Amino acid sequence: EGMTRKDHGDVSNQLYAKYAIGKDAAAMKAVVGEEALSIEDKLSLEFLEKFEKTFITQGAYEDRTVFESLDQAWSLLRIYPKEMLNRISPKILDEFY
Amino acid sequence: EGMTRKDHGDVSNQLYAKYAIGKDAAAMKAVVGEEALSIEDKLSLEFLEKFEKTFITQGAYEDRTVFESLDQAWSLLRIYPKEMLNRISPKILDEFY
Amino acid sequence: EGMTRKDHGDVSNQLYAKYAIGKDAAAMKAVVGEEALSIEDKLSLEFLEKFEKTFITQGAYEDRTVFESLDQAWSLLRIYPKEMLNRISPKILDEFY
Amino acid sequence: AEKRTLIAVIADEDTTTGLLLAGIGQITPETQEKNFFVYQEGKTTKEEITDKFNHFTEERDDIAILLINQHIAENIRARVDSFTNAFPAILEIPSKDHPYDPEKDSVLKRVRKLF
Amino acid sequence: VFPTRMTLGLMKTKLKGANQGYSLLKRKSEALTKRFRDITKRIDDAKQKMGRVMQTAAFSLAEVSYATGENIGYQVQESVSTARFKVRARQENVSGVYLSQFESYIDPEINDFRLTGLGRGGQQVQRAKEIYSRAVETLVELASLQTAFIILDEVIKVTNRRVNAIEHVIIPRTENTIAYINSELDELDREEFYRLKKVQEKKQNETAKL
Amino acid sequence: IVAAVSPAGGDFSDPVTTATLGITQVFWGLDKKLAQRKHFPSINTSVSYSKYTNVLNKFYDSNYPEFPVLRDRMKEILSNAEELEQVVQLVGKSALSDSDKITLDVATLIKEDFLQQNGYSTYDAFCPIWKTFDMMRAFISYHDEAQKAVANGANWSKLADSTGDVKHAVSSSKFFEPSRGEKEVHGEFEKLLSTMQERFAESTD
Amino acid sequence: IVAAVSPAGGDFSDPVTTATLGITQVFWGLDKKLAQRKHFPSINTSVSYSKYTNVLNKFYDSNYPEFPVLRDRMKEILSNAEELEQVVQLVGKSALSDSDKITLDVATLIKEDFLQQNGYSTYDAFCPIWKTFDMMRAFISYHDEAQKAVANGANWSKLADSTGDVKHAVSSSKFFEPSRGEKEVHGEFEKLLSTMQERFAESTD
Amino acid sequence: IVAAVSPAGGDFSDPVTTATLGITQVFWGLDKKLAQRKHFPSINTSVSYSKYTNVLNKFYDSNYPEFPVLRDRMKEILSNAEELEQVVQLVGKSALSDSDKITLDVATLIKEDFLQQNGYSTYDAFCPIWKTFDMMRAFISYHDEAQKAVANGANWSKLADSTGDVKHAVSSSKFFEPSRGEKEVHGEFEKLLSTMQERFAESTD
Repeated sequence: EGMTRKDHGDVSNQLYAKYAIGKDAAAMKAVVGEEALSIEDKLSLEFLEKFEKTFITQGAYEDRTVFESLDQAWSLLRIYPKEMLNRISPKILDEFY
Repeated sequence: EGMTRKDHGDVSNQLYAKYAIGKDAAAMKAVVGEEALSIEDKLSLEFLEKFEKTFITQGAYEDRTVFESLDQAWSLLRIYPKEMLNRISPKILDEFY
Repeated sequence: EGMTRKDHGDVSNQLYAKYAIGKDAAAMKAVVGEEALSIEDKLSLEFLEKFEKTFITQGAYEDRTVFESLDQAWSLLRIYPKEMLNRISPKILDEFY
Repeated sequence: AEKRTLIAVIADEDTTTGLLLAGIGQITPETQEKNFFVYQEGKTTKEEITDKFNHFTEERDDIAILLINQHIAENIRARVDSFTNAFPAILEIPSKDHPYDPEKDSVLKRVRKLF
Repeated sequence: VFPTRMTLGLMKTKLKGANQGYSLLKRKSEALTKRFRDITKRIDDAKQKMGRVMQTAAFSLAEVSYATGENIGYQVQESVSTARFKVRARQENVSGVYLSQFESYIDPEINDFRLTGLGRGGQQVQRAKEIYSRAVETLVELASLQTAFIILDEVIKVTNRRVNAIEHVIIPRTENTIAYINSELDELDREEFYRLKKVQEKKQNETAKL
Repeated sequence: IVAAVSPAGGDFSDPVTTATLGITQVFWGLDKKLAQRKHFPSINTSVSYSKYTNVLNKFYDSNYPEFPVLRDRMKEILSNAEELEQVVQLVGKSALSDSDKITLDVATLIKEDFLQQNGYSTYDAFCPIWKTFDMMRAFISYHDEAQKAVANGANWSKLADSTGDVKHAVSSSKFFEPSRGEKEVHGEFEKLLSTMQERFAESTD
Repeated sequence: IVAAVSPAGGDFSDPVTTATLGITQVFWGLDKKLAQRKHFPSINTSVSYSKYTNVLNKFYDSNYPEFPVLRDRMKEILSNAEELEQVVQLVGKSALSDSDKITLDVATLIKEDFLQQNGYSTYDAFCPIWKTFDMMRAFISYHDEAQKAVANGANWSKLADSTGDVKHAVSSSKFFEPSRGEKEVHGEFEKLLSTMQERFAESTD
Repeated sequence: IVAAVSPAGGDFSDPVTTATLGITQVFWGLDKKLAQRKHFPSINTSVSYSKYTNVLNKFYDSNYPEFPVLRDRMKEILSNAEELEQVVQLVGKSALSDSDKITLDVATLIKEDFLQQNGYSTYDAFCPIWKTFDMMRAFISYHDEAQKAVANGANWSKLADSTGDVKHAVSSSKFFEPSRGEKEVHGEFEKLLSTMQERFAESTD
């Protein structure tokens, strides 16, 4: 703390877990098709697409700050209800989704 | 004879063949779907479950006589009528069905 | 060229192509039937059969010259019209068909 | 094979009666219930159509083709779309006093995505 | 996990299975999709056809009702309790799938009622009834394609799932397995030789030495 | 020399099996899975060849048997069966034509009667070569009729009902003995060829 | 002795894992697929055993828990879940009962809530025997009640939607310390049983 | 150094090939189907890459060519074309419209003009840096203006028939002399730009 959030690690756990789920949901989209998919997969499908072109796309002479990355994470991660966001504690979660 | 039946060889043959088909059908259910399956295959799926949970399930201290074990084998075999069983010589079949 | 005609290289393109399409088309016949089978593939289904049973089936001491071999080739392709042998020059095809 | 013989209707009065002159639906004599439902536009409730649809698809196991006026299918839209079976076949036809719109037809909606 | 020695013969044939499956079911799909497109176009046209002819007959009946006096159509609906046009269903194999089809039979149970005769007003209902029977019978025959069309609609979704399912999950799983066990298998044959050769060199050296 | 083999190297292309299959002249298959399920001695039709077949069959040909002609058609039925087997697994049974169903159906008859071998010597497990030709003659005479019916119009299902009695007999061929018809072939098999023809004429019409 | 090892061949087929496994009495696997979803320590029923389990569960039974029965069921629910999942992936979920979804659904809650326990606090890192009992008890109870609910009338979607917040209430129990309630059993888990029963009536309705 | 490699042990994942792809900066594939069609080298846009491209496009841009902008667009068109065909199979033509239809058509003209060669002419085997620049300039100019024209109201078939003479003349630029506007400079391309503007008026109206 004082350079990182303690939430920094916690935020990472949402980002990694959702990415995976999303990646699985895209695998089912390819096979079954959207109509077949349930509501949970659709959200996750959406998360995956946003993750690729915004998070992991940045410039090559472009710096980032750790604070700044987490604020970008919160918006992108914000595509799920509180039931589904549960890889971070209700205190930190209530503030920021 | 006198401690085991003459049907004994025949009885083993029947269990393998159905148990084998049942297994093969369960795999096709998984990939392609139930468009591949047929009515005969339903008997077989049903036969796998009856075999596993009755024949193979027993005690660690629950001993049996050989005559009982052949009597229970028969019980499972009752679900296919005589005309779909052909792993026994028909002569023997009429006695014990 | 002098003891083999010029048509050998051209004819080989057509026989190879049809033969390929022909393997696939037979598998398709089995499923679809002949009530919804494609026309191009219907001629190729019959083509697979003749290619085996006369161009590949021969006697023990049956000997055939190269000129002869070439003629048989055209006979199998003769069933298809020109519009399904489009990978060959109209001059050569008009002579050899 | 044969298990369905009747052609049923959900339509406005002039449409239904005419279909009956042509000789396609009937009333069962043992239940005292029609295998057609008359409807008049703006005048008869959205709810009754929804029941009658259930009577025809799921309680009648003898209706071969359920014909339905486009304007009318549009009132109970969920009910027509959600039924994806061919048993009965659902045949949406342009309603009297309206032209042919291809998207008031449940089977065509489904057709557009995945050929 | 995966077998230590020789999954490769099996995995070879698994690889073959997968691959044939994808080709054939894509052909089956290809035939269903090709037929479906054609049927979709027939249907769009036919809907307009049915609507126009049905309505012309609708308008003729409506005028008739008004002129005769009273709402005739309530009377007709009760009185009618049998049907002329019924269908007997038959199975037709189109594109390896079994569909339900309908064939109309016209029963002569009813042909005139007790409301198509009234005297003068009755002659009007009669002229109307005849336009409706001719128009409707055509509509019943066109409706037959619908039943099959809906079953086609269902089957294309299933069949598409399968071509994509063999493609993504099965084939690359089969690639990953076959490679890992091939490399292990080869490693056994080569290391075996290397251990034996390394020991031989020693045994040979000793004998030369003593 | 009849020589048994088995793997011994943990491989399916093992040094014992490979070098022996080269020097051998008759190769008749056998699958472990079928043998356990009851079909011993088992045989794999696509993993077999015999170089001596050509002269030997011609020997059986001269003595009475029509033998060469039958042998080629038995393998053929079984070849198509493998191709069919993959479609049957995947798509299902609901797509195959009338001809294809038969191929599987006559294949069943051969699998039942030849591949299975009931007893040491009980159930007449001993078949002489002439009896074997007669067992085969009954199935392929049935196949050609069966192929003609569907082609001349007759549903697979309809054709199966109508065949009935002659089909049960050919199914029952293995319990019978040739020592009570002639001495090496059965009078019962000779009678079977007449019955086939008669059945066929009724059933087609 | 509790001893970690690893692969050396990128498998569990390598000499190292297999030899140490030969000797062992407790086996706790490794699942790369679960690890991605953020689960640690990641195990599965199919890759783990303890030969001590029988005697151990009886011991745990004495202290208060329903532990023997729940462990039998714990295995079954995850093993049935795996087989079903293969058909959903390949074929679809639309060719499969609402009921088969239910097994997967309850199973998922167990997957996040148990498996991930790597903790971000001592409260999410510690789980006494009583607390471990409690979270398992509420999930099995949910399953049993849910299958009834849908069966007498109630769609899938409606059931999923309704239980909603309750699914979460168990999810969050790990984050909260076990020194709370009566002892080491939360008042939140105690209430959770009543909330469950109150929920089945509404879902059913 | 351009080195050829084939499969060695029949696996193209073996150490030899795999070691060399890591070192390489340039890859240009070979495919049996593409080779039969007379496209040599038999490349598309994913069986091939160059990481030398960056420095190289910079080098050529200096010489006079508008090269970097045009090359990127070449890659994009091939990638898209492939992708719209898959949609036509699974989704259908409902996701197809004329804007997409022009995209397929530009890629076809690019394949024929660039990818296909075999040395039919002497001018089909040496084409300067400036000539290559000029071919890609016609096709991208056709693309953008065809799309504009169908948006102000036109159809694919109508665009195709109308472009016609120019479309034919630019495909045939490889058979045509590269000394037409001097010695490296081709005059036909310089006269294409103006024709294209008058043409766009014919296609729209």
